[PDB]
This record gives sequence, structure tokens and C-alpha cells, in this order.
Amino acid sequence: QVQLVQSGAEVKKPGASVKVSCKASGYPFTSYGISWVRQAPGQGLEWMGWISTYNGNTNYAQKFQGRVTMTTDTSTTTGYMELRRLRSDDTAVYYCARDYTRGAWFGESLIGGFDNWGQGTLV
Amino acid sequence: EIVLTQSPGTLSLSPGERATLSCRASQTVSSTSLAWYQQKPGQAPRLLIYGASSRATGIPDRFSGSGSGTDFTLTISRLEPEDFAVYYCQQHDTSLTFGGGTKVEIKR
Amino acid sequence: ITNLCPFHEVFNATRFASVYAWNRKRISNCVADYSVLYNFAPFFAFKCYGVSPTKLNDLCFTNVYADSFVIRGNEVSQIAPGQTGNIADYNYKLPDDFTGCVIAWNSNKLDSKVSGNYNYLYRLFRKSKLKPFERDISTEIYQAGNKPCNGVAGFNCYFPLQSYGFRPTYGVGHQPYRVVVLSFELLHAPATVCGP
Ligand SMILES: *[C@@H]1O[C@H](CO[C@@H]2O[C@@H](C)[C@@H](O)[C@@H](O)[C@@H]2O)[C@@H](O[C@@H]2O[C@H](CO)[C@@H](O[C@@H]3O[C@H](CO)[C@@H](O)[C@H](O)[C@@H]3O)[C@H](O)[C@H]2NC(C)=O)[C@H](O)[C@H]1NC(C)=O
Repeated sequence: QVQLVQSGAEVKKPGASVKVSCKASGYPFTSYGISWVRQAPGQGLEWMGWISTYNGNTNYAQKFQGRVTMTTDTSTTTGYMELRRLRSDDTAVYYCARDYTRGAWFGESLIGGFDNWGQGTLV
Repeated sequence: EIVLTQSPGTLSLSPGERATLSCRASQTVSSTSLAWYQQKPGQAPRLLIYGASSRATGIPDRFSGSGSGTDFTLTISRLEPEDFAVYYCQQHDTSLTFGGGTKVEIKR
Repeated sequence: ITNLCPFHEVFNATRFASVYAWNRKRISNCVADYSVLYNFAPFFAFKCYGVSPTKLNDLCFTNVYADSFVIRGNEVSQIAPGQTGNIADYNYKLPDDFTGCVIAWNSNKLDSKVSGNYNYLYRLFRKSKLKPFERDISTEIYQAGNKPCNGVAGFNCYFPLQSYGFRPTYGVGHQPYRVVVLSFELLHAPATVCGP
């Protein structure tokens, strides 16, 4: 019953910035965080971002630290990447998931993983 | 960071046979912090196991997990040939690191 | 009030603190759903000291205090008002006017090493008995007898925090039971946490 949707495929040139939206429905968008991950063809996944919803704390990975900043709109219950400093061969699919590994209120480690996944967007 | 080691490079098995998958840890991983993920062709990954052997969504009779400490494995029995998917294993103690992956083929 | 209380953060966890130094979690504006507490996962008795789980979805409180630790099975009966013991005098004190509930469950598959677990510490010897809801973490030696130890920690001067020493192959009872206690306060104060 839970529904995750995103925008359509996008094409961009290096030097610009890409805005990616992830709409969530079917569950209270207050007690779960949002995990944003990359998947490039021929290899596995990555761990770009963990974002809370009750507050604004983030857990950006050190590999992409200082370049990734994303926001949450609770009015529409949506996650927005405003990713900057685009590079030529960083073309990969992007997945937004409802995370069940870190609490959205206090922040300690949970037991579980990613249970609901969107359709992903390609740049 | 913490990296995982997988050496089921390719499984050559007919449907209905035993399937064993390994997600060996590097130094130490807590028992109550793991995850597994299916990956079907042209789709998005889904959660399968979130611990030792706890089921998440359905798991009719095939998907089971085991292990203790720094070694962990996944067991499939009576493999009906629909799945033939890619398997991912995720650690949780230090930040977050996905596994390399593992391909399951048809065995024509 | 559209937020949901994160009861799925206390019961769902991996790094429960030790008995000699527990963690106190305070709950704020949210809506609590007690269905998963008793309808699902009935490992042990709800053990509700005041009121009853059946009527826990209509009344509501100001704030919720959650305290979590891991203890001995035989020591489980010690977690109750009006009782005293090796952990009810120096480690954890339950007030006699306590309201709320205590939840204990087996944690063999969670806290068990081949050699055993020793990261959990408990105090053994201390000068007096604890006041209710007080934390007394302190690194010091006990002065037993007539020898004023200056940190030697030798004879007649024993370190109060004793290693626990769990085991994965031992019989039941000594196997770790994880306990989370929930405390409430009903008072004429602005309501903050209320269920549906
Ligand atoms: C601690 O975590 C467990 C397990 O967490 C479960 O799995 C994760 C991967 C996430 O998907 C979590 O959202 C999910 O809860 C919780 O136990 C599970 O709770 C759910 C919620 O009620 C149970 O679902 C029910 O299952 C019955 C089975 O017959 C169905 O009929 C119902 O319709 C409903 O779907 C589930 O059974 C239960 N146990 C599991 C998954 O093994 C647990 O609730 C949580 N702690 C707290 C305090 O919430």
C-alpha cells in the first residue's frame, strides 16, 4: 500500500546542478528517515545520504562530504536533492528509501534496513 | 570504514538445489546488525533479511540466514527458478557499506 | 499533534546500556500507539503496576520516561517496588509509588559471545543505599577495614564494579534478560503525549 514516486529521467551537462524529488505516501512521514543511495551500472550501491524528518540532522558520507545537501518538505512529504558540482561520468540511477536503521528522533542505531524503495531517477 | 568479502563469484545450480551465500566480515560485526537485499533484473532492490534469520516480507519457505560473530551465510532450499536474482548484503556497525554482490544464473 | 512516538526506538535497538549506568529517554509531543506493546510480540507478561494495558489507549500523560538495561533472570523479581537486593540498593531503585510498566524479554541471540560478555558492569559495594531515581556512576575504590587505601586497590580494597561474565552455553536464568521500564505521571499539567 505504501507508495514511493519520483520525477522522470533527466539529462544534464557538467557544471550545473540537478534537483531530484521523491514523493512518499501511505505512511506517516514523521517517524522515519530518508536514505538516498546511488547505483551505477556494473557495480553495487552507495550510501550518499541519511536525513531525518523530525529535525534537520544529516549523516552525509565522508566520500561525498561537503558537496551533498538535501532538504525535506513535510507539507508535501517529499525529499529534494539540490545536488551541485555535477561531473561528467557520474551518471547513475538514484534511489530514495524509507530508512529503518537510524531513529529520526534520537539517532541511535536501529535493527533493520531499507524496506520501501522508489522507482529511481537517472541523470 | 568496514568492507565485506563475498566469494560466491558465480553459482552454477539447477532450480530446486541448495544455495549458500557468504558475507564474510573483515574484522568484527555485531550479531544484531545485518541486512540482505534481492535484486531482480530491471527493478529496485527489496529487503529480505534484517538480522540472523528474521523474515521481512513474505519469505515463503526458502530464504533463511545463519552465522555468528564475523561470518554469516544465507540458505535457499527448493529454489523455484523465478528468482535467479542478484544478492546484496549490508553491514551496520560502522557507517554503512554494501557488499559487492553475487550473480545467480540458469544452469542450462 | 501529528507526530508519532518513537517506541520503535527503545524496544528496537542494539546497544542497550549497562545496569550500573543506564540511559533515561524522555518522550515529547507525539501520539502513542500501544497496540504493538501487547497485541504483538508477547514474549513476557506486560507487568503493569498501575492501571492496565487494556485501558492504555484512552488516558494520556505529560511525558514518558524510558529506562533500559540488561540483568539476570533471577534478579528480574528484584525489579519491583517494595523489594530490596544486591541490585535494588546500589544499582537501581524503584519508588514505592511507581506508576507504569516493566517489560523483560530474553536476549540470548543478541548478547552472547563465545567467551562471554563482560562489557556490562554492576556495582557491588557502596557506602549507603540509593535514593529513588538517582545515578551514582563513579570510579573509586572501597575502603574496607582500617586501611586508608590511596588508590592501591590491594587487600581489603575491592573495586565495586564487578565484571558480569555472561555465557551462551549455560542454562536458563543466568541468561541475559533485557528490561525496559516505562514511567508515567498523571497530573494537572498541559497534555503533551496522547494516543488516538
Ligand atoms: C521491532 O522490530 C520488529 C521487526 O521490524 C519489522 O521489520 C522491519 C524490517 C521493518 O519493516 C519494521 O517496520 C517491522 O515492524 C517489529 O515486529 C514486527 O512488527 C510488525 C508490526 O505489527 C508485525 O507485522 C504484523 O505481522 C503479522 C504477522 O501475522 C501480520 O498478520 C500483521 O498484519 C502485521 O503485518 C510483525 O509481525 C512483527 N515481527 C516481525 C516483522 O518479525 C516490532 O514491532 C518492533 N518493535 C516495536 C516496539 O515496534
